[PDB]
Amino acid sequence: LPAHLRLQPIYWSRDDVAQWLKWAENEFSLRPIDSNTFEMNGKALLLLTKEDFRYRSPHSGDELYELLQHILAQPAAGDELKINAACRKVQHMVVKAALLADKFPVLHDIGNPKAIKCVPQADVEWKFYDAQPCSDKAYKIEELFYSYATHSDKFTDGVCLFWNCNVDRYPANSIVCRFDKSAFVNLKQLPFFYYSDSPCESHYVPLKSATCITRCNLGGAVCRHHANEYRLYLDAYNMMISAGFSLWVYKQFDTYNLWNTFTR
Ligand SMILES: Nc1ncnc2c1ncn2[C@@H]1O[C@H](CSCC[C@H](N)C(=O)O)[C@@H](O)[C@H]1O
Ligand SMILES: [Zn+2]
Repeated sequence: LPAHLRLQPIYWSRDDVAQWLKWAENEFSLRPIDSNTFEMNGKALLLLTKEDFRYRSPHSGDELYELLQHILAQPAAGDELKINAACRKVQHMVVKAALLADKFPVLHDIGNPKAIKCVPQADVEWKFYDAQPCSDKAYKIEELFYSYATHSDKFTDGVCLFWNCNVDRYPANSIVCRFDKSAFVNLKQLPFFYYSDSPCESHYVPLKSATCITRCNLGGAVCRHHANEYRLYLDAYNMMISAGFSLWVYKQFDTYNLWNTFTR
């Protein structure tokens, strides 16, 4: 029932595992066990044997192991509303970062039928294209079905955005999100990062992470504000990846360009 427990268990934190024990206690009327009977994250939980479960909880371990196997076999539903919002959070993060890092003068938003910019504050010429534009936004959307075989020498200025616009093959100058390899040969996988240029504020478990690209992490002392925002962003990102989306980017994408935005 708890939101994190709808992620695949490989994404569960140590705290998530504890909430899982409490949920299972109530759902199955099990003997209450101490909250750190399984003091590990989900990745670790998945490495335990059924015998390890029984030793760890003589009264409920076998049940807990079998519950985990059922969760692994029939993954949780997942809420479309929350997953949508998570995907939009990531879209804004990634496209904002790309525009700041590489200063593209034009963005070709291919498969956007509503003519909405995911980074409306960016200094860039935003152009929209779609095979079936919404009739109430078609006046500013180019009606176009993208195929690499037909369009690979077009849209060569700036960057192209294909946010869940599944085409035969993406051009080299692209930012892509795709739901579940030859389509991606011109691109590389985009690893997780968090970038923020919002002001630091100090008033948490300290956040240690090389992927928190903030002014306060230049010296490894992330402020409370960016610690909180990083963890919220990571939760959204996990929701997206656990649901089956994958991110791809032009091969020159470099997070050091983001560190450099801090003058440093
Ligand atoms: N080959 C193609 N060329 C242009 N648009 C395409 C396309 N294949 C699918 N589409 C369009 O891509 C959209 C996918 S759904 C909307 C995706 C949008 N980028 C978003 O993030 O909300 C639809 O509007 C559909 O008409
Ligand atoms: Zn900060």
